[PDB]
Formats: sequence, structure tokens, C-alpha cells
Amino acid sequence: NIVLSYGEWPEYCPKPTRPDVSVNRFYTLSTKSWKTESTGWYWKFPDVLNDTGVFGQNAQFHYLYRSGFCMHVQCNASKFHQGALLVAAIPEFVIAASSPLYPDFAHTNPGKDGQEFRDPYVLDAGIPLSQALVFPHQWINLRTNNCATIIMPYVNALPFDSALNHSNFGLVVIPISPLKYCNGATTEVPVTLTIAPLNSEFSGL
Amino acid sequence: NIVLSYGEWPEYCPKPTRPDVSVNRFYTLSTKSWKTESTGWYWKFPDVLNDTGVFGQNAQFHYLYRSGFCMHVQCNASKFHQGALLVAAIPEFVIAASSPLYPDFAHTNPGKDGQEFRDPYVLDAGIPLSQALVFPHQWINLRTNNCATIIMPYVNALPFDSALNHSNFGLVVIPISPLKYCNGATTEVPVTLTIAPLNSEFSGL
Amino acid sequence: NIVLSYGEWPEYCPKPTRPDVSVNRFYTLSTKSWKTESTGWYWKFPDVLNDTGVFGQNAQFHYLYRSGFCMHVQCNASKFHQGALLVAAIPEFVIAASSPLYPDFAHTNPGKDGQEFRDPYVLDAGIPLSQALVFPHQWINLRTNNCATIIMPYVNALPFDSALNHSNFGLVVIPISPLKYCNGATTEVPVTLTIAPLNSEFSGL
Amino acid sequence: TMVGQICRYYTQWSGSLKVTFMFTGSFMATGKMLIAYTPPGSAQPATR
Amino acid sequence: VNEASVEHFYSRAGLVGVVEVKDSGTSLDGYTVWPIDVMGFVQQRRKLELSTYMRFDAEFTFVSNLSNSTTPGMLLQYMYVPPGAPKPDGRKSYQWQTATNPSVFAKLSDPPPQVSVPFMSPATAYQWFYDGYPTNLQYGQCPNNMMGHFAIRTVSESTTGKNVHVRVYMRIKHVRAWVPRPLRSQAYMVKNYPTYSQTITNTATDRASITTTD
Amino acid sequence: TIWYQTNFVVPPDTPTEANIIALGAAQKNFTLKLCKDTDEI
Repeated sequence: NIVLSYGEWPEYCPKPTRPDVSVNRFYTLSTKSWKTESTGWYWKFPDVLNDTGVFGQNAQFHYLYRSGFCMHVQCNASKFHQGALLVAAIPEFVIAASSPLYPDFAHTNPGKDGQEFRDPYVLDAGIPLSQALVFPHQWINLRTNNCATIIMPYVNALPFDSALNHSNFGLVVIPISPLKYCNGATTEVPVTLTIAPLNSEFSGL
Repeated sequence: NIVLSYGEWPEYCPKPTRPDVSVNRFYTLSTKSWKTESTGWYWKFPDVLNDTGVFGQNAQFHYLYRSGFCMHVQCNASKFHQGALLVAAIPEFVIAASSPLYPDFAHTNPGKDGQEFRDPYVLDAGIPLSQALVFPHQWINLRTNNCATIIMPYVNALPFDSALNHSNFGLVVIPISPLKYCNGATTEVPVTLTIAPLNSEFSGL
Repeated sequence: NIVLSYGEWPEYCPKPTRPDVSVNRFYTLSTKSWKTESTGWYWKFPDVLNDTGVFGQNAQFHYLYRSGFCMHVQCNASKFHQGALLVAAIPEFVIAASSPLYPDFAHTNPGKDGQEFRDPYVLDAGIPLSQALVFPHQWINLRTNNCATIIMPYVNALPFDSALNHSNFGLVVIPISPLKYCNGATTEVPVTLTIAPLNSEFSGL
Repeated sequence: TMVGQICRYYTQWSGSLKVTFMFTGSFMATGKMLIAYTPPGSAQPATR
Repeated sequence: VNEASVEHFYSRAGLVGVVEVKDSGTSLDGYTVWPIDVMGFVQQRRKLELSTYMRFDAEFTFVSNLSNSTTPGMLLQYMYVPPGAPKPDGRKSYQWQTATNPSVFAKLSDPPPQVSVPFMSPATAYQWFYDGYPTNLQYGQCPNNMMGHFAIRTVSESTTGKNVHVRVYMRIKHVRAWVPRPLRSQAYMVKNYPTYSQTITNTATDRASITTTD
Repeated sequence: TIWYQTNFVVPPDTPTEANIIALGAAQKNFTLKLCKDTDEI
């Protein structure tokens, strides 16, 4: 039902301020449309929240922070659609470039609107997809469950690090088995995402 | 040493948010220079804090608030200067126009830089100055004490009211006995002010 | 108020004679005049007492001695003068020569009248002045305190040593912030010194 | 300083520092200085 | 020591305003509307501005008669339009009846009507000084002090030939005052604003020298 | 940074400019690591 990443609950690290209050509310990112031809998406937060809400007001004006995330992905489709998604949160996600030389900055930090994979088979990190299940993952299978939920604690070497440089991890949604629907059905099945940062901290205003 | 206005301490009124934290810090307004010719100043806050600091970030984005103020005025002058000031906090301070027709908006809400009186004798409200001691006041007398301190609670009919309209009260500094100094002494005696809002509240983001 | 050098009180070292009596009295050296242009002074005792008093009668006719000193420097100036002095007692103080070759003997043992620095910035020992606070020191600041007092025990490798050769340490007075005074005030601010040897001993008549 | 010199002998350091001011002016003088510190990730302030 | 109390100091009843119907001569209208203004007379105004916030119930009386000081029986309708309800257009307008407008039917022959108004304001007290704008004509105007208009008319059916004067008295009960204010030295210019004349008047009457007395 | 809050005020017959000196030091928790010889010389 819920996958705790690596079997732990995020927690404080015993003067850093604890905002609590209004940075604990859910944020609803724009809804991506999963077509029959579409392939993949990824986000790589702390990025996605840098502009939005009061959170971005904390992360831009503080020199250090600690945080943890609870992310919830759900997909609304009627029962006449098939297809399945893989949802995984892959820490320290470093992408690469194809050659016939470095990835453009739009590919490194997409922002709240995510990005499309160029080569989903290799994740565009070079590693195969067949093995990507080694990271915390959940199956969204359109004949069974429409929702996938993950709690990812704060994983990094240093206790604190800045939000504008090191992006703690990333998130992928890959339609492993493509979508097919009989004629007349709605053409696009929407995918939405929700993130609610847990136990955040900030320091160094 | 300290004058509690009307013999009370400001207090909360038993969901409005209590910011506490960083709106309890002192704010140091720009230093007015009191010359031999100069006459009067006034401020009329909640105004003065609308732009400054995190406070103005609360007061502009909230539809209602409650607050109370602790204000501290001190004047640095050597012992070869004479002259005296009157410092009073006059609630519900409504000014007027001279005739040979309403006061310009620059005179109603001066901002952080205060304003000069046109007619200090009548306060430019029409009431005489001789009686203005009926309000909470303190004497700054340059041969005795250089500091004057006041705590003014929240006085208004309604429990809450907005910061951009009703200015709860005002503050005056009038050099009743003019300044004289022998030749060679520093020409201007600076006046500074410090305000530290107490027990503030806000609601209706 | 008082700086014990290195956190100790001078003491005897358990047949050496203990004079006590009249070598425990204060000695008042001649009063140096600190001008606006003047820079620095130094003494380097046991030297200063070799001629004066009954002490010099002991130190010249004895082949070995042990001693400790209590030195007191005070500066009389009215309240219309500014400027500050640094007073430090620097053990094993060895001076140097400038080059375009050794320091003349008048610079090594000045006598009761002290000496002027050639280069106060480097102490004329080669070490910077900014760090000279590492030695026991006291600030004479003409708007606050007019007196500085030091107790320096007997610091040297051997238990005893002769007064005519090894000069146990030295003392500096450097006007770090120069003196300024408005026209008409007294032109020179006098500096005086007082030393009262403690727990002295002598041997080998 | 001192700490300035013997921190040239070590690759890494850490910890809080202390900075003290004195005023040499004459006993009569009077004024106000505003001493402001900026965290390391920002440019120095524009005006007070 | 009991005549210095704020309750006794505002006590006595006084003349708040004089209104006239005048339906006889060149003006045939036949009614009038009199918005309640406690400030009406500069004497009653200067005693109120002594205190900034005050909370009081009022009690009214209407002493009426013709232009002869002669009082024949003829009927009058005193209506009280509460704050926030529409005013009568003309002597026959349907507002003169409704329900919610409390009215007093009194002949002239009878001794004067009398009535007691409660405390009408939304805020816990009146404000005689309100800084700041209600939302430059606007500066310093209390929207919440309106007490109602006391519209009057003579029931007798059409065009009597009699102009009817009427006087209106007020007295303040149960008064409670808050933060005090110094009295006004300068003369008044207009009704709703403090604005004072350019030329200043001294508070004390001058004498010959700093020395001589009488 | 060091800002002037107010003008510098003095009675007559007084020097008009002062001088401020600063003193640096480290607190208790200051620590060092990994000895290395220096370039000062």
C-alpha cells in the first residue's frame, strides 16, 4: 500500500528553524497527459518546489536545508483502458548525453513541468531499465490500482546541503507497457502528482 | 523611567496566527536631525512598518490584525547644548488643513520618514499644545535624561482592524524649548527612534 | 584591573640573602612626555635599577640574583585629549638593526631614561605589532582608564643569573592611536612609571 | 591576526569567531554606529 | 464632588435641532426629514470631543406648535427611519407605512411625545475621531455612526394652510466615556472636518508685560 | 559592515575625528585539521 524507502521514517537531526505549519501542505503539480506514443517523465526535486509556494520562499533565501518527501502519484482511467506504469524514486540521479559534450541545463533541472526521456530503455543515465527495480518502486497497473505512494527520507552524505545545487534525488514514471484503447474512448489518460515535504528544516537566512 | 500608557500591558485577545519570532525584534528608523530652527515631527504608525521588514510582509497580506507597540526615543547631545523636547503618543490623531479642502495624502500617512508640523502650537489638529500633556508623555530634557520610552497597548473600538486604513495612533516630538549652543559646537543634535511591536496577531491571509 | 603575567605570583626558590626592607619600596623613574609626533618607548630591566637606589648597590656587587617586578604605568591627561596606548611586557626582548651590523650598546641597555623606537610597526625586533598582544598587556585608553599595572614573575631557564649581562625582559609603551587635542590644550601628556621589585634575592657578594 | 597566521598551517578549520571594537575618541564625543553582519551566501547590503 | 462625574456632566437635556414642515406658503411639500446630528450646535460639539469613545442611549422629545405659539388639535406622524432603510420620497410615499419603521401618532393638543433610542452602532462604541480612510473627501469619516432620520409629516389629508414648527430635544443616558482628549481652542470652520482658520488665535488674553498683573 | 547611524556630535574645542580599532579572536569550538606547511615565507 505504501513503500517506505529503505525502511525508515524521515526525522529531525538533533539554531535551524523548523517551519512546520504551511510547508506541510500538499502541492499539486500540473497534470501530465499520458498518450499512446508518450514515453517517460522525471522531475528531480528539491527542484520542483523552488518556485512554488512558501517553500520556495524558504529554499531560495536559506543557505542550507534538510528535508524529506512524501509523494503520491495517481492516474485516472476508465476500465476500458489497459497499460501499466513503473514509478520509482532513484537517489542521486545523474543523466548523460548521447554523442553522435554535456547535458543542457534544461535537462538537468526541468522545473515543475518535468521532462521527457530521450531513451527510456537505458533511463538516459546509461543503466538498463530492467534492473531499475532495485530502487524503491511501485506498480501502477490500470486493471488493479490507480495510485502509487512513496515516502523518501533525507539521503545524502553531509547533514545539510543547499537546494540550488545538489538535487537530492529524482523520480521517474515510465509507461513500460504502452497504452491501448478501443476507438471512441478518451484519447489521453491524465497523470497527476502530489508532494508534501516532511520534517523540513532551514538555516542561514 | 517607563510610562505604561493608560496603566495596562498589551495582551492577546482570547484562528489568528501569532508570528512571535522575528517580528519582536527592534527596528531602527532613520535618524532625524533636530536643528535650532526645526519644529516637530510625527509618524502615525502602524504606517511606519508597512514597508519595512517581515512585519510589512504580514500587514500587507493580511486582512486584519491586532498589535501593540513599545517605542523608545533617545537624543545624543553633549553637555554644552540646552533645550528640551516633549514626547507624547496621541491616539486617534486626525490632522487638519489651514484654509486661507482636505489634507494631502502625504500628510496623512507620511511613512518611515515622518513629517514636519506646519503649526506646532496648535498641533495642526486644532487643539492647543499646552494641554497635550493629557496624553501619555515623557520629557526629554537635555540637561537630565536623554531617553524616553513608552508602551502603548492596542486601543480601538473593534477587536481587529486593517493596517492599510485605520492608523491606530500617532506620535509627536516637539522641541518646546528651542536648542541653543555656543559657537563651534556641533550644529545638529540627532534624534533617533526605535519600535518593537508586542503581542502582534494577524488573520485572513 | 591587574594582570598577573602567566597566572602566577613571584616567589622565593627554596645561602642567598633576602634583602627585603628597603628594596621593596617604589622607585619613580623620570617622566616621559608623549607628544603627538612621539613614537614608543622601552626599558628592558633589570637594567633600569642598576644605578639607582640601594638596589643597584646589591646588583652590582653580587654575582647572581633572582627577582620579580611589579610595574605601574599611569598617564595624566584631561578629558579633552584623545588617544590610546598599548602597554606590554615582552620577555627575552632582542632587538635588531635595519641594514641599508649589530645594534649599538646604547640601544641594547638604554638605562633609566628608556629609548625611542626606530620602527614601532615591527617593534624593531622584526615581529609585527598586530600580534604583540600575545604577551601580557594592558590598554591605557584616555577616555576610560589612566593606569595600567603588571606583575611579572621571574622567567628564565637557569634559577639565577647576573644582572649585568642577561636582561630578563623588557617593557614597551606604544601610542597605537596618535594623540590629538584641540587648540589651546596642553601640548604634551606626561607618562610616568613605577617599579617595585618583589621577592628579590642575591648571592655571591 | 594570530589565528590568521596559524590557520595558514592547516588545510581546514571551523568554529565561531569573535570580533571586538574599541573607540579611541575623546571623552565628550557621542554618536551611533550600526554594525551589521551578512551571512556568507549574500552580497553586502546596499543601505542601512 | 458628585457634579464632576462624567455621568452628571453630560446629563441635562438640550436642543439638538429645530426643523419645520412649512406646507402652507411657497413651499407646499408637506413633510421633512431630519438626519440625527448630535454635533448640531458648536456648544454641544465641544463637550463631546472631550472624550474619544463613548457609548450612550438617547431619549428624545418633540415640542411642537404653529407659528402663533398656538396649538390646535391636528394630527402628526413622527416616524423613525432606522439606519440602513430607505427614506420617504414624498408626503404620500409608501415608505410612510411599511412595518419596521416605528412611528408615533400624537396630536398637537397632547403633551409632547417622548421616546428612547437604543445604541445603534456596530462597533462597541461611537468614535468621534476616526483616523484613516473608510475604504480625499473620505478622510476621517465614520460610516458607522448614523442614527436615523426621524422623518415627519402631518396626516391631515391635503394642503393644510398651517406651517408647523417643531423643536427636538435630546438627553444622554447611561453614558460611558473612554480615552480623554484636550478641548478645542481654535474656531470651527465646517461641520465634518476639524479644519481651522489660517490666522491663529492665542489661547490667553495678552497683558502689558511679563511682569504687571492687573 | 560598519554604518553611520547618526552624525558624530561633539561640544566645542574637541578633536573632530576618532579612530576605531578591531580585535579578532576564535571561540572555544574552533578546530583545525590536516597539518600543512605554509607560503608566508
